[PDB]
Amino acid sequence: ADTIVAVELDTYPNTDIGDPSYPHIGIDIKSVRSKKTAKWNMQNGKVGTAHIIYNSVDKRLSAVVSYPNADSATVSYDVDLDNVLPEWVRVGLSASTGLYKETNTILSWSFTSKLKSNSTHETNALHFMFNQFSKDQKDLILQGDATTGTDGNLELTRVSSNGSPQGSSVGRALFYAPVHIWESSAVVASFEATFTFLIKSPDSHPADGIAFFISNIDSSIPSGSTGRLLGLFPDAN
Amino acid sequence: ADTIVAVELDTYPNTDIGDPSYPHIGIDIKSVRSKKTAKWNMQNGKVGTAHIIYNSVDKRLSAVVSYPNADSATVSYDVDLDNVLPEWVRVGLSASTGLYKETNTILSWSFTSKLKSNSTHETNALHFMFNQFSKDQKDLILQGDATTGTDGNLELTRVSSNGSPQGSSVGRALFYAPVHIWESSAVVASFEATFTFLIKSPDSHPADGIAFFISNIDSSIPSGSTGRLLGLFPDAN
Amino acid sequence: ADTIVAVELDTYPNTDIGDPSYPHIGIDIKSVRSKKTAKWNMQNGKVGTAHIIYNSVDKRLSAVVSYPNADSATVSYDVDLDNVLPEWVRVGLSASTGLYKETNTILSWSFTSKLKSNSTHETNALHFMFNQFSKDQKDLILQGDATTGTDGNLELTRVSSNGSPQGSSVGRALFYAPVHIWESSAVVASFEATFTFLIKSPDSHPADGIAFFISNIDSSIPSGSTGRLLGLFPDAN
Amino acid sequence: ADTIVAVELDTYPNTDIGDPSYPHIGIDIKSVRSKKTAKWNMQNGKVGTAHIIYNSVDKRLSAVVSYPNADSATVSYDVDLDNVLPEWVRVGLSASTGLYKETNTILSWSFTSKLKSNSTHETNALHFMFNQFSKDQKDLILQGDATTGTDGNLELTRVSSNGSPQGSSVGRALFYAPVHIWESSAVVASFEATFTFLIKSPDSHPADGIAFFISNIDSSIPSGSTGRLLGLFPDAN
Amino acid sequence: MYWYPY
Amino acid sequence: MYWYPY
Amino acid sequence: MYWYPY
Amino acid sequence: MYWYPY
Ligand SMILES: [Ca+2]
Ligand SMILES: [Ca+2]
Ligand SMILES: [Ca+2]
Ligand SMILES: [Ca+2]
Ligand SMILES: [Mn+2]
Ligand SMILES: [Mn+2]
Ligand SMILES: [Mn+2]
Ligand SMILES: [Mn+2]
Repeated sequence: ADTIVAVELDTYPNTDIGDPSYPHIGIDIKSVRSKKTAKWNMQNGKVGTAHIIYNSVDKRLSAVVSYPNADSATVSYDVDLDNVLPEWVRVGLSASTGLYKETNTILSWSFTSKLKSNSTHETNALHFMFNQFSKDQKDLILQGDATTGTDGNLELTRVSSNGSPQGSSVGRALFYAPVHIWESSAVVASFEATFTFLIKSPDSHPADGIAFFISNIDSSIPSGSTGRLLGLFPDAN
Repeated sequence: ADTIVAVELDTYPNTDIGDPSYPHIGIDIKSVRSKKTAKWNMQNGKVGTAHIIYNSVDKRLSAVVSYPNADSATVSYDVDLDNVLPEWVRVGLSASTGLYKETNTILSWSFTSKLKSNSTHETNALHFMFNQFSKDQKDLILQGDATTGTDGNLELTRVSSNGSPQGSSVGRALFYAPVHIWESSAVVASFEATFTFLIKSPDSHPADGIAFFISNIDSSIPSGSTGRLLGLFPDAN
Repeated sequence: ADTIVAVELDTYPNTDIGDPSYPHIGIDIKSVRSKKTAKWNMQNGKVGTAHIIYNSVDKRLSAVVSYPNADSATVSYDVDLDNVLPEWVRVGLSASTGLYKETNTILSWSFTSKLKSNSTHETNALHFMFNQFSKDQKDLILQGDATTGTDGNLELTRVSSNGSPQGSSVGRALFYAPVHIWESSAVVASFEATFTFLIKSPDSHPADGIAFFISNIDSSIPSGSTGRLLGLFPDAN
Repeated sequence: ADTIVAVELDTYPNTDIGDPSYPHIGIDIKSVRSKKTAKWNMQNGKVGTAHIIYNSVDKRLSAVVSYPNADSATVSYDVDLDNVLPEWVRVGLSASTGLYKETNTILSWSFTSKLKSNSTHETNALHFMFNQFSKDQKDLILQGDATTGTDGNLELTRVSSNGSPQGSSVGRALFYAPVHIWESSAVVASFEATFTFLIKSPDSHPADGIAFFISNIDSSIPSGSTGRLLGLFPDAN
Repeated sequence: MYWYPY
Repeated sequence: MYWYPY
Repeated sequence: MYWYPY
Repeated sequence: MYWYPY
């Protein structure tokens, strides 16, 4: 089915499916049950920044999430992405709410992928950077309830006019162009991603989270993947 | 119809449609009859490099073509692209041959577009770089006779197995993702393009040329645009 | 003497030396009397952003200054920098106050210079970006009253503990490494600069301004260049 | 004394000081006796490319050396550079010859360092790229026998007019501006280096090698560091 | 493992 | 030219 | 204008 | 370790 590799910013602890009992960041490899998690001191109402990095030499997917004036949270996982994802993929952001809710607002998003071959001066690269989103963002594939242009931002989940996050919402945004992550002649392959988000909820228990993901180019939101499934997984296995 | 803005590397002088009587580089704005041309000392069999630049402040589209160990050729044209092209466009390369022929080989291609808004640290950007092409280049839209993978290169026009350029050939390659060239809040908008090519012909009179173009996202090769029309224009008006 | 090329953000109108009667941005080529000026709707207390651009093909030095939610100001000047500045230069920022004063705070500063030769894949480049300054910024040459580290910012002119801008102050900051702006084999040479500043004054008439400059590597603050001379020129000729 | 961290491309096996019995690439942390080595199938007369990478999250210094049409060589070492090098450093290239010799020619060199703080959009960066060197390269500190401009290249060790590598030679080239590798507010720090070299020798046993190094800003060639000591270490301890 | 939510 | 300050 | 090909 | 040069 869809091959998913995601770094989740999980705001709601679903202890029955493996979530530690606190908001946390985790690395998901084809399963919502993170292979590795780190405690995340999430701040309701504050704008945060997440950095995701990986390279084919060290074979380690790492993520660093921070808020201004606070200590960051980090989580790493040794995994060879060549053995998990296809040659061509699509990168995106996903978010959902269930019985509980929060806004899943993205203010900016940047991604860089480089493949260096065994040739002199040969490097294939792709880099995009969104610091403001438009109502008609042709270079993005919006799925579910995701929309753009609301104050130049990307709203992954439904938000009513009065600025209230709706529940049972799921939305994803994928960059239009496929991304080449593996090439036979590459000696070094690497990608870096960064995005600033604003999670806000009128409740003491916001849910469910935001995830940066990499999937097969033809990925679609799995049916019933609202809430704890973050719009990425069809079930909790 | 299709809105075309192109920098042509015209190898064959079709004096009846306005071409000066020598290979030349020109700036075409919706017409094959260049608004401005410069003499080009084209070198059959040598790898050349073309740089195309423009910014919304100076409103001047310039191009510089050079070969190693030789003096370059340059041509500029004051034009406000906002008044010619739509907000969203697609960039690509086009080439053709007619009664005369040449290979229209692209070894590498890079493009960078930046839009700076009136905000602090707000810049939207897109950059791609191909130093080697694959047989299955998913992030490129191939049109006509264009193919990829032949020794990691992009062949815009038909070349037989024995390395011979075929006549009456036309092909184009467009980057998969649309490109945003104008935004209401942008204070500075700019793009830079660069590509290395290898034009080779067994004849003393190669034809017809290579052109870097910007068009409406839905552009297709006009019928009968082989030869002198470079796969860009439907007629010579 | 020192060769100076500067884009000035002049906050005080010294009509006797050529200043229009209003805050303005101008292009100075070896003289404080700008060769070209544009009206600048300066905002006391707001953080602004200036973009400076130039390339050897168009030979036009342009500058765009903007504040969030406001229309920008722009000024251009056709000048061949090869005929004004030496091969190697140093870039920096300068500021001063005289009888009147203001803070001349720099929050971030970025500079990029590229030289493309007539070779395949040959580009010489330098790029630096400061988003936060340290008390010991070894890669910067501080001159006059300029200091770094005060809340991660660069204070070009004296500011007392209580946050009050001192008068008769002059300070400059130059990037440590010389910058190569011309090479015999270059076919395209270009630079782009950007910086965010915070000009603040307790008075209705702040003075004197901030200027991004390019000079001979050995440039020093001219004696008596406080006030209207912006720490760049020895006299008003 | 001088703090040295280097990735050596060792062409001569000095088995008595720990070198494996074959040309190899190694990671040196304050000692010529590499903490880790990899077999290197060095090609006399061919232009190679080395990529050096590291980031503060994974804390792993890796290097990949390759030649066109050949399989690359890689070596990694888990080391926290914050615990070895000072806050401010200088990066460079070093080379030497002893009783045996080879040319230690650098055709291009690029370096990128980034420090991302816990702030929104705050990144401090430095990047330089040399694709051609000049006789008067003001942004480089040449030490020993290193010279620039010979066909736009950097010759780390003495080469006679007839293109013959001299023995008992040592030379280094350091980038003029210090490099900030650590900042208190940084959440992610990283650097990437790349250089193409041409090692050529008229003998069957070339010596001694090329090394990319990072040292205290005031580093100088240790006395008697010719030959096996690569111009980096004072002794073989 | 775990069971005390936030 | 000019003479009315701001 | 022009008419002498190359 | 090692002792056979190249
Ligand atoms: Ca959860
Ligand atoms: Ca023609
Ligand atoms: Ca003034
Ligand atoms: Ca050795
Ligand atoms: Mn979880
Ligand atoms: Mn023409
Ligand atoms: Mn003025
Ligand atoms: Mn060794």
